[PDB]
Amino acid sequence: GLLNLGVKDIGEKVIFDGKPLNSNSGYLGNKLSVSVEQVSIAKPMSNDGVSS
Amino acid sequence: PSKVVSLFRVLGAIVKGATVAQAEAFGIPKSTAASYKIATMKVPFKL
Amino acid sequence: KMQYFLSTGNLVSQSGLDLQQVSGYTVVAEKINFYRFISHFRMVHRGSFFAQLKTTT
Amino acid sequence: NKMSPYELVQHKEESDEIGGYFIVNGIEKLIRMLIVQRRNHPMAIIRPSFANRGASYS
RNA sequence: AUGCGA
DNA sequence: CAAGTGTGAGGAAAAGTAGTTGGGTTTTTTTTGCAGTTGAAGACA
DNA sequence: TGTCTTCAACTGCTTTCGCATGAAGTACCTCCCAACTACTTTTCCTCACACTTG
Repeated sequence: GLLNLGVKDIGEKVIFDGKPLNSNSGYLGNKLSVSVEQVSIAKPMSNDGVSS
Repeated sequence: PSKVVSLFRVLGAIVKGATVAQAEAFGIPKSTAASYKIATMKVPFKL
Repeated sequence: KMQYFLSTGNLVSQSGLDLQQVSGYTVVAEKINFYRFISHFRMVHRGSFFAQLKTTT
Repeated sequence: NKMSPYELVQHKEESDEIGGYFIVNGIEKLIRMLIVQRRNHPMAIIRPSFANRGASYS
């Protein structure tokens, strides 16, 4: 469905801890690639109190 | 309840769930201690 | 957030969805008449921004 | 989505309920369809905005 | 404002 | 081969209470018209 | 030295009159709340070993 293509289009959002390490100072490193592979939607449900 | 809490805080008392000693002295279930609010005053005056 | 946006119709985002307005996207199904209910789903709007236009072409 | 009128009535609904709308805070709202430029196809337009960009704009 | 009576 | 004093612990259960968690708002600290106007660059005497 | 001329940026407006029908900003943290299971708690109960006898 269209929405899974949309999240395939958002791609990644990367953030670096300036990933110290002590090229690792002008190329540094430690990549973190955050994305969303699948997106599922479930039909309306209601469970009582909270869980189980 | 909001009025009582606010007024007690204006006096500078500390209001929170009962301690083991407080629950025991007042005879309230320890499980209800955290729900049992107590107002106290200490040495170092409030700011 | 989609309940809110869907409850106001003020869809706003950092790209603007390439759309000329940030309101008017949502309508009450207004079941006062079955004719009105079906009429709602075959109604289409040129958009608020052209409602703002003074001309008639 | 797949209930026959009989079941649909068994669920206290208008035997013919088309649906397509949203219950938000209990108030029935639908998203109004909008007329937008036909996609992917170049539409030749003369617009004074184009001059509104600045000098030397046609 | 959305929609609407005139 | 046997009877008789002295006597400590083992055991049970409902409810509470423990530990761990989670939930949870509440809380709080896109030009699309108009007519004008100012300031502007440039020119001039 | 002094006067004139143009352009563009900015101001301010373009039905009335009523119903509607109000909604909605808000992140960091949370303590409270609801939960499952395990563990612990208060009162009570009943039997046991040993010493001494003949």
